[PDB]
Amino acid sequence: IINRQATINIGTIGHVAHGKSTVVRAISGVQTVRFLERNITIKLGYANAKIYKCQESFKSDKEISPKCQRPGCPGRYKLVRHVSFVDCPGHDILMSTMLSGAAVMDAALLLIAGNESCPQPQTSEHLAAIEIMKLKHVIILQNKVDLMREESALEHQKSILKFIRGTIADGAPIVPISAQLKYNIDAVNEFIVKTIPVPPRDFMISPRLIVIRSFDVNKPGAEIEDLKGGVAGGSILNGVFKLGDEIEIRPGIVTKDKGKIQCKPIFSNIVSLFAEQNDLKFAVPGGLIGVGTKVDPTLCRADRLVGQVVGAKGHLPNIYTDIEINYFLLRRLLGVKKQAKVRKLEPNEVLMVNIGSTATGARVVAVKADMARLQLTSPACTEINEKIALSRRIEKHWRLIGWATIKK
Amino acid sequence: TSHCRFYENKYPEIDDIVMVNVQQIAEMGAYVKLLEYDNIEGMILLSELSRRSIQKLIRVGKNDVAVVLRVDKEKGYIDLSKRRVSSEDIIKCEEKYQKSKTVHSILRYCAEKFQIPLEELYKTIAWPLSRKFGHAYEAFKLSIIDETVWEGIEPPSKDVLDELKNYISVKIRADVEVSCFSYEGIDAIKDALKSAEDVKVKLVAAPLYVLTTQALDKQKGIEQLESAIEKITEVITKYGGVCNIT
Repeated sequence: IINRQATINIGTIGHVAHGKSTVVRAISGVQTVRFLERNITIKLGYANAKIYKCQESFKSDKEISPKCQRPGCPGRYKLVRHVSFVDCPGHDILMSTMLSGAAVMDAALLLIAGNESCPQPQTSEHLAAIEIMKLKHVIILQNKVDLMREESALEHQKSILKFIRGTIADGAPIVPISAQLKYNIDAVNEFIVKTIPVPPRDFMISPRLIVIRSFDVNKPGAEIEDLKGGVAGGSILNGVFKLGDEIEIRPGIVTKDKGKIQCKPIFSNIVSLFAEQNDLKFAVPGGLIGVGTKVDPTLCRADRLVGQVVGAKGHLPNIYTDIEINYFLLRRLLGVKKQAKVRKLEPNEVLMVNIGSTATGARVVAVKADMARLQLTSPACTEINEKIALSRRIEKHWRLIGWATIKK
Repeated sequence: TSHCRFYENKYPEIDDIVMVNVQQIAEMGAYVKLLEYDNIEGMILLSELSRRSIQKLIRVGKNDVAVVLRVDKEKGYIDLSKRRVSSEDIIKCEEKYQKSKTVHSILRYCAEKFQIPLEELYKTIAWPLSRKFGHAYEAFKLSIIDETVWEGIEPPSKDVLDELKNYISVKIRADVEVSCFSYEGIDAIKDALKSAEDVKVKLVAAPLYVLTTQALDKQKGIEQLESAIEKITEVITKYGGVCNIT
């Protein structure tokens, strides 16, 4: 069996205490990163699934084990795909991480529990976000079905169907699956192969990398004369990387505190790539890879590198402090428990603008009709156009309003 | 079991000094156990004990310095006197007693370890140490400084001797904070370590480094730590990073 890395990024959405990590575990096997130094940087974890098919019935086709002994046929499984999971939490406080996750995602999985209430605002918000950030491949999954009645589940399904009609997602498949009992995952696997294809990707496009997580490889007990370099957990959308290249983290860093800053973006040479489980020479875009570079282990510790752009040497992108946005607003607010009408944008107000993966606070200067000018406090970079989600404050915490695009 | 003589012989001589620990009083005087010559009882009558509150001063537990007058070398009969002892030599006597005590302490570990009689051990020790040199404590001290007295007698147990030596025979904590933002940092850290370690330096997490510096005469630990700090400061300024010292 060949040790091929991740091909396409699949993300999972839900709610707090509903069950997402458990679902992930059921799907794959290797436990999630979340659940001080290691793993702790963002809200998303790190998981990997296997797609191997046995074609020699009905729904049972794909399996989780490398060896086929369970259904009947003793023949070895055929290699189809290998996928990486991006598990994003569905909490009312933390959403920036989710947004960041969304930017890299190509496939989405919705989770709704049976026993709880049918209309949930957070889930709706998530769906809206998915719709916004160039995602159409959505599979609806029912979580807690075993604690539900014979007709109640059907009713719930009907309600769901009624709800999802006016949205961009038209032909979304619905699957009921148990997380604690471990059943009906084969159907899900089959669907993964059926409904979702891999988009065309080539070597010709300039390299662009997005770092979500940060890792330091340090072990207690062992002497200091045996050290390992700083690892940046970064996912790639476009551009193939190989071992032996110069990488730079774009936005900038503060090294001296009197004296104006002039220091260039953080340069680092690649030491080792951590994909799936074992080290590989080539990096196929469409997966999260722990890129171990010559960067400090102290820098890759905690909340320092959350959603930052990474480029290869011989390419020049632009850094902006003032940004030109073309926005579109929604009718009523999504996320609030009760629904409130969206007000027109007022000059000089602190609003959270999420350009791809960056979590930045911006203030509005001029409003016309569709074009808006924003002043940023923390530095941000622009490459092409980018997919932007806008968030405002009305009551206590952040609420989503609509979508935006950079006009440059 | 604790027994055997302290100096050379079981029975004391004439004019020599002995220390006594009193258990019970008021019958004849004090017929109590000795600490300078064996554990055989020595007696004072109610006249030689007083020099100048007569019942209160001694009673139970307290130590007394007394000179030997009458000796009966047959089975164990010693006579003591307190009045004759002069104030000038009392300090000397005390010192001697202390030395004896130390010697006794030294000959206990052996008894404990190899489960063999203490008296035999004492006999084996006293021949080259307590006879040829003078007193035993000084000989022991000499040996510890430069080994010359242990050479005289062959050791039946070297392990015991080693243990004794061990018995006869300062870490200062420091914290250095690392928070670099430069291009290369690991190498710098390694370099720093190569100048700070050579005593014991350990890694805990990522921004904190814990080091324990050993001092010979307690005050010496300040001179090295400061130097190390200076070296660390020198290290990170050139590349373009920062390291802080609390």
